[PDB]
Amino acid sequence: ECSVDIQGNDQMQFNTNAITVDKSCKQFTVNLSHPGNLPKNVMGHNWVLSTAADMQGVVTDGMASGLDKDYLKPDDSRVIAHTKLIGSGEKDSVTFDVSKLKEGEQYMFFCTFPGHSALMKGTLTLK
Ligand SMILES: [Ca+2]
Ligand SMILES: [Co+2]
Repeated sequence: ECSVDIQGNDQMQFNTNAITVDKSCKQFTVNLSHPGNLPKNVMGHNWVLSTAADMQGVVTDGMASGLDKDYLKPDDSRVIAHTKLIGSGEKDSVTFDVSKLKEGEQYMFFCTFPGHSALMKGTLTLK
């Protein structure tokens, strides 16, 4: 009911590569967890949503901000929603308003930990 459970592992994989948000949802939650034994400074994962157009600027601004800032640009207005950066055994959650989304506009989800975005991305669609 308006949520999705997603795992990021030690092989730089999310266990899903497309998310559908029911247009009847007013709020959507992602619950992210890290299986596998690698710590945050080495295999850090987050979930960040932007438009497809904005993803490259977010990833590259995020790398420039460092582990200090969970590899995101503070108050990045291109970020529709994001979790915390997590390592092995931690979990994190974000809810967001579906009013921030529109049908047929392209959203991506991705990890901004350095170089992770090449494998760790997928589509987010308002059905
Ligand atoms: Ca949270
Ligand atoms: Co990652």
